[PDB]
Amino acid sequence: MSHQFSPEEQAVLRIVQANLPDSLTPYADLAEQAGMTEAQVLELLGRLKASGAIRRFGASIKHQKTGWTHNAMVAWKVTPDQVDDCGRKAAEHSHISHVYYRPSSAPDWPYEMYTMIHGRSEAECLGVVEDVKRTTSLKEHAILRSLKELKKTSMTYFT
Amino acid sequence: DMDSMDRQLLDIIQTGFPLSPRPYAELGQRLGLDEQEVLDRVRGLKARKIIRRLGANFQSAKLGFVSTLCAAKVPQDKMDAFVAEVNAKPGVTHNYLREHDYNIWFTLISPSREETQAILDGITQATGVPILNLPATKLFKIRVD
Repeated sequence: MSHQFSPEEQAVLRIVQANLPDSLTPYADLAEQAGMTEAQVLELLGRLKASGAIRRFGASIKHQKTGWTHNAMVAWKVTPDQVDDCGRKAAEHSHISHVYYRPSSAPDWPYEMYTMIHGRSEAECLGVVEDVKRTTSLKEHAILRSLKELKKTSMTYFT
Repeated sequence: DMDSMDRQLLDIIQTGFPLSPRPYAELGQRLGLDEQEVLDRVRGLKARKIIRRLGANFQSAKLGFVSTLCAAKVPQDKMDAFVAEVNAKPGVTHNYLREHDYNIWFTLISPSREETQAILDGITQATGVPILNLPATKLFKIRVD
């Protein structure tokens, strides 16, 4: 972090990565806690918002069903000429949020295209898997059913 | 669960809580509310937990961090020690037991591809278990709510 941000700026970012101070005047509170002027606090956040480094400065809210219920990570074989078309045609499905291509040259892990599938039931999530086979050239796959969630944590970027 | 003023407020402050000296006043000006009522409302929505957090959300890549997905074939006899070494890492934010020969799958974020590999190499040296480092080179479309 010290190559991109002064110590005072990192002090700001450490506070805001959790919560804004709870007053009418949070940016003046940030300035007194960190080394700096309220105007410098606002320039710093303003700069990172503008650049995209801060994706959102604001309220994260509950509900809005973050995927009705029930997730499904499935990995598919795919040749280089198929990647972009399959990735695109796969991503078009309403129940598929995103598709990654993660190359692999492990002989016993030949799957490279990952479709993150959303559902209600088992056989819905697997129904989406049949949907992918009829609407893309993807065929061979491995369902990596989650058995146990071992860690679930948010990243701390400013320490 | 709340009034139309609260939905207007949230619509504003999920796009962006204002960067100005008196943010509640700016919001009050825009919503037709006095400054203190907008703070009162924010504080109530946080305490009813409809607002989970009010603060910054960062784009990792733009802060110079890289992310990957890791996978291993973990024998029953190494499971406990493996899982503990993996969960010990602050840059591991997801770790899952999954139904496949490759039965341990985790994400790992760090400042660089080299730091990430050194982390993975240390895990393997501690547990004797090799790990596949599987970074994404293409993403096809991503959404949240």
